[PDB]
Amino acid sequence: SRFLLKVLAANIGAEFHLDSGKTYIVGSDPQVADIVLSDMSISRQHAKIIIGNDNSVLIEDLGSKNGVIVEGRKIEHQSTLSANQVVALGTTLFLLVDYA
Repeated sequence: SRFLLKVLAANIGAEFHLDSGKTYIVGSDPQVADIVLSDMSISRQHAKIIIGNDNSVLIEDLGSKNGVIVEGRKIEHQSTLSANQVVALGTTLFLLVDYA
């Protein structure tokens, strides 16, 4: 199955295929991040998204200033991220879609 990260709102519209078995860093600094979002409230490197080889996703906070919020809850280090779940980084919103 095929995951994509879509930015909802900031850098609205952006969509990126996140490969199975790969890790992607989301942040504001293009020298350290793979998905670069220009919003001041996003850490240089903020969150890491790990796509396991078996249709599972993990998200991780990289010592971000403002934290990583999934569906209203601030994750305490690293958690499961499911298709269709809103993630908030600073004032930026995104989610994963899955084409199964």
